[PDB]
Amino acid sequence: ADTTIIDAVVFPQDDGTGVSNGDEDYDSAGYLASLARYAGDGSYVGGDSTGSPTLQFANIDTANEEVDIQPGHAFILESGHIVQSGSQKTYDTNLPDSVPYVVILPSSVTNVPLDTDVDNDVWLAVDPTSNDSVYIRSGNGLSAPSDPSVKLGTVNSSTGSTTRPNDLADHSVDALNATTIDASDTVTGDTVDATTTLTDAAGVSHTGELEDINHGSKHEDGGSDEISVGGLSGDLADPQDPKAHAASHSADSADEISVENLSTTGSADTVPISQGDGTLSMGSIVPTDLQWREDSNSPQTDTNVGTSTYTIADTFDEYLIRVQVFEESSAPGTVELRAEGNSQSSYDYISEDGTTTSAATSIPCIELQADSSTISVFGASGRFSGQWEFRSQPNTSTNLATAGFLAVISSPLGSLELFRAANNFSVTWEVFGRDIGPAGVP
Amino acid sequence: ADTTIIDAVVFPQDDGTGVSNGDEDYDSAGYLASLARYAGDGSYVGGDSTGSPTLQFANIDTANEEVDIQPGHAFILESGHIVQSGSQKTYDTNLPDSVPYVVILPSSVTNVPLDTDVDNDVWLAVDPTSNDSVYIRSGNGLSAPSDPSVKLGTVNSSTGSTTRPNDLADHSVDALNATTIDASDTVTGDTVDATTTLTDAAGVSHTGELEDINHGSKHEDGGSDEISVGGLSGDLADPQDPKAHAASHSADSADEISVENLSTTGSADTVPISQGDGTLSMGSIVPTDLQWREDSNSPQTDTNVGTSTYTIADTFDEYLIRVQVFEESSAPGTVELRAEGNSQSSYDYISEDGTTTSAATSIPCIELQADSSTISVFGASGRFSGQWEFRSQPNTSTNLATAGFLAVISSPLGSLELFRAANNFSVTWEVFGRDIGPAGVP
Amino acid sequence: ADTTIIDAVVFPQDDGTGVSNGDEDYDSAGYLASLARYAGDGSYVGGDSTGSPTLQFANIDTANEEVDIQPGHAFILESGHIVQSGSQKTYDTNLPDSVPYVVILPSSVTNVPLDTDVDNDVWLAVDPTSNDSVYIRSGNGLSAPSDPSVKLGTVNSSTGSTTRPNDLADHSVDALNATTIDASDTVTGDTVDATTTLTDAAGVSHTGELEDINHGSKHEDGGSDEISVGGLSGDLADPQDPKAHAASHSADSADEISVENLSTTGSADTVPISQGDGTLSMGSIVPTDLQWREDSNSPQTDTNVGTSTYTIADTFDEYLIRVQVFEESSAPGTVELRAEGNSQSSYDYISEDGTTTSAATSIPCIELQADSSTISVFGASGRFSGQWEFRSQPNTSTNLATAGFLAVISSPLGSLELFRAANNFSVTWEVFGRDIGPAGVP
Amino acid sequence: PQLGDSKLGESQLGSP
Ligand SMILES: [Mg+2]
Ligand SMILES: [Mg+2]
Ligand SMILES: [Mg+2]
Ligand SMILES: [Mg+2]
Ligand SMILES: [Mg+2]
Ligand SMILES: [Mg+2]
Ligand SMILES: [Mg+2]
Ligand SMILES: [Mg+2]
Ligand SMILES: [Mg+2]
Ligand SMILES: [Zn+2]
Ligand SMILES: [Zn+2]
Repeated sequence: ADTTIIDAVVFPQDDGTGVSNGDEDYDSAGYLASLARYAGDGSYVGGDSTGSPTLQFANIDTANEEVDIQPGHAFILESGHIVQSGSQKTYDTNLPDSVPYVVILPSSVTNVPLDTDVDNDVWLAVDPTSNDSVYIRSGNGLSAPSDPSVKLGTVNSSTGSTTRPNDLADHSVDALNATTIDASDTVTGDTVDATTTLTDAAGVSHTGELEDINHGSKHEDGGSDEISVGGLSGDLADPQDPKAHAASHSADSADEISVENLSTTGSADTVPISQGDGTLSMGSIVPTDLQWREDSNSPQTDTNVGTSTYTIADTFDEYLIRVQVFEESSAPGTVELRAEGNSQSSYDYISEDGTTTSAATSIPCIELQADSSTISVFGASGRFSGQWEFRSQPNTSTNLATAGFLAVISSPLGSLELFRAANNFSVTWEVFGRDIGPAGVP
Repeated sequence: ADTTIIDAVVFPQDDGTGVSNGDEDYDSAGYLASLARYAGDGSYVGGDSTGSPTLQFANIDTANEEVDIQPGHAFILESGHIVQSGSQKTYDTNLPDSVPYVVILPSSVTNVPLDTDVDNDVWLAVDPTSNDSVYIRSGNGLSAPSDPSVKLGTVNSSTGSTTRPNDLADHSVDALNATTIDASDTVTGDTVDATTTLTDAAGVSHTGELEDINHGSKHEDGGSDEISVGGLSGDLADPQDPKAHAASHSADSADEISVENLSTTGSADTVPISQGDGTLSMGSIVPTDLQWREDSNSPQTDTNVGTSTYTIADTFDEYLIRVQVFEESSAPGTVELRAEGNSQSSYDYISEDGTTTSAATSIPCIELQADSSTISVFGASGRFSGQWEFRSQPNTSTNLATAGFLAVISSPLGSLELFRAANNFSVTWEVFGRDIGPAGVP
Repeated sequence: ADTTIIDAVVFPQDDGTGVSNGDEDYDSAGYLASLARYAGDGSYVGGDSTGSPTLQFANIDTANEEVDIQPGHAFILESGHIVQSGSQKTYDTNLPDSVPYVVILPSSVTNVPLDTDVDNDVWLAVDPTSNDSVYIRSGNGLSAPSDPSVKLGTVNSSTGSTTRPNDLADHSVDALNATTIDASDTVTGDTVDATTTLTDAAGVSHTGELEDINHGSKHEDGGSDEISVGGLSGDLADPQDPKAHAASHSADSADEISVENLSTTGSADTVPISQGDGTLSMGSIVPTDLQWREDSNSPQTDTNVGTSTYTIADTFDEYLIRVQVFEESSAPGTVELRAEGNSQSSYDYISEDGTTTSAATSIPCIELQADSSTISVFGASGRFSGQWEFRSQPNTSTNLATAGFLAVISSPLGSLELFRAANNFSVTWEVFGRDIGPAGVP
Repeated sequence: PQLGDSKLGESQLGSP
């Protein structure tokens, strides 16, 4: 692994390095200037005036091996140099630490060999035996030089892939003071301290303090940075204080609390009665037994014989008739209840004391007198009582008659009739039904 | 554009730089020491031992042009030097890269000219023809030196404003290892890795991981960092499960649902009745027709003649008197319904069989009945319904007597009078009104 | 404060430094190379090729003073060197700024003295009077060298504790361009700018933008990064819109609103009546006065003599008996109410007009009438209201009979007997009670 | 001159 470079130069060299006595380098302004350029701590390929690495690869011909190396410079550390102590020309003193050569390449090296179609490691080697002796090693994983050297890079003759790790200075310092710092990859430290601004990868610039995980302590009531819940969705796992909503419960609205669902403490048969005073209370409303019920609140008649069909009621097993009568004071008499030939033929005719009365196809003498008189009816139809008077004020008045009388179903039904000879009655009836059947069942 | 500095020096220079064969710089310890101080990649103004830039501006006289430069050192790069290859004393080899001179100013340069009252660019220039030949260019945008030079800065002769971009080293490295790194401006990196601590601009030190935008996904239930909602303000856009609040709806509390607003499924006329058992049901309460109503629940009398105004009732078109009586068995009999001269003179007199009865300015022959023998009241005022007896046990008892009798309005009103000569009468009445008018309408 | 090192070397030195003309250093490659290694701005201990500080302490022997220094190199700045201006051999020109020496130690220095059992400062001093003249100061706060020196570190002879500030290069630059940057301590910048990635101390990598404090403004509805409240816990400080819950208020569910608690607008005595078609309304249900109430709804009889204890009513002060009857037309007659010898012997016997009837141990002739006649009943027990008739249709039929009759308590109780000679009798009764006491109070 | 064959500061760098 050799390519003895015809024109490379290395500096500096003495009897105290590996050269014979006659073969010490001659001094040049260019050598001192290029040596002064050293900056790193290790061995590295030098950068140009722009800050671009030199000794770069070009014209990688891949599997046909060959590659071009551009000119430039690199620094190579070597240990075991001897120096002259002070005024004594005798090379006498060993250096304790490794110290740099500059390697200057004035020409592009042309079509340097590699192994075919595989990975190769490239090394630049200085031979400390001459002013100038330089060679290159290459090969498929082939060994680095024993001699002072730098790993100029790696080229793969199959893929054409290249990397070079040693291509700018590793630098170790204590404190760095700078205007600006710009790293290609990582910036790292045990404390990154962004005074004035921190910019994230989204390009947002922050000044105020950032947020840690588990900051939920703050968003709650009475913590710093509380949130307003107005407008948010969901249901809370605890039920919430209900806002005013009485009106929503009404008869046909979205909420409908029907009364037959509600509680009451009240005893059986109690009813909510209003007390006035806005308030309900559990009272009891008790209807009577002995229930009587109306059918037809009977028509008026006046200045005329009573238009008597005062009941044409629905069937009730017992009817109670009640009358009010205004008068012909000049000619009172009977409120006739001779009736006529009703649907069934039951009537009885008995009076106040008279014990007997006469009968025909339409009745002879059943009367209800507009005069307090020995005149009554008692039968299956027609149980009567009591007799009124044709006056209040001795001549004329409205405030006159009443009677209460009743009949059973003998016929399933009946209307009731009337007459008065004098014509000039006026009359109102009431009629009410009650219900016990004609046998063993009401 | 020239100011040939009388005392400035430049190093290094030899036959391979631009100097004549004899005019090579004589070597000095100070030159080597100052040259070794080179550190950057470019051309820059050198720092003092403190880390402050040298060659500083002072005493800017503004519109009167002149300006002072303080002593110091700068590094100026030049290409195209020649060197001796190894032992061969002939200058024979060209350097591939630009390499530094040191420029040393031992004195302050005093009152250097500028153009009047405008911007000016300042350049320090080496003439590579002599050991020492140094000059300065200045002017209103006047052309930079063609000779090796550095842009020492810019000065405005109107404003006195100054900047200088080349005042410390640009430095390009591969890996920087440091203790502390402190930039006056930007620390940019394509990854910033704050191990141990990150401090923001507010001076808050974070160790735990920071929060991204769109972290709100976490604050919900069963997420990490869930928040308690207790005490937060606002209304949720969804309505919420209501807490226990039955009692709030009460008669005069905040919520108020009136019973007339509530639903029922019940049929017409149904009423909520308590079944006991805490529960309501929609049954029906049915009052009778043939309604009768009280006025004044009638007074007691005992050991005395009856306090006979047993009612002085409000107008009802019909009244129903009912009596309860305890009787003087030693002298029973007459229950003289004396009823003397009531407001209108309607009466009738008839007995239970006696057909006719006597009358006077006050009642001679109307009685209710202590001894169940024959008597009656029959008239527009006074319809009777049979008699009563003065004994339970054959001698004496309390458990004796009742009757039921009625009167119409003939007078619009009435109060009923009664007497007994025996004295030892005792009594309660009831009275109830009913309402059919004395004409064609109730 | 001295240890004149027998083998240390210093470079460079000329007449332009503190050496005589007999005593100028001889030039060596090793000196030039080691000098070019200078990089920092100040005076510092030089790093090895790894980037580790040289001239390290070893074998600190505590209160027995002695300490070992390992070989290496350090740089020491000195001011006030003189140089040759150009070609002139006369050392004539002052340097404006301080410039470095190299100090090379080829050997370990062994068991160097300190003060006993206290803190000590160690200083390495160049004596600029010879080619190689170097000495070390040490002592308990003993004065640093006057001569060009570096504070090599501090050792405490009591504790064995050591620190050293000057152990690598302080470096000040304008712009740093690097691949990777790594501080052992702080990174500081007036803007920290993480393109691509920021990593916190927890080792989480952020690309998206970070969160500021007071971000709570965003979490609310309509904001970016809204939170859904479903599942969260607590009570909101404002009451919430109540979700549908009508059914929860029911009789024996969790919420319980009893009807007696509720409002009504209704007047006194008003009751919620269902109108039908859902809505309740505040009508009034009015029971009548003149209240009558049942005890035992009477048994049927047919084809048989009356099973006559037809009711056994409780102690109401007045009973109202009502009858319904059917019988054989071959033998109608009396509904016998002769009864038996009752608990108390109250009777009266009066018929319609008959005025009188016979009395015995059991009754001779008290009757109720199948076929309308003079037959009637009046007494303390037993008041009557007339007679029915023996037919409906002329031939045998059910629809024959009713009557109403009443009695007081004479005995506190009673049950009523009956007989009918035809046998082929049939019946139903009603009974109702009414209360007024046999004295001055109901 | 060559390295080593001059005491420092008492010669100019290069060549005749
Ligand atoms: Mg030699
Ligand atoms: Mg080629
Ligand atoms: Mg050489
Ligand atoms: Mg010069
Ligand atoms: Mg010459
Ligand atoms: Mg001045
Ligand atoms: Mg000399
Ligand atoms: Mg030791
Ligand atoms: Mg020396
Ligand atoms: Zn949050
Ligand atoms: Zn509610």
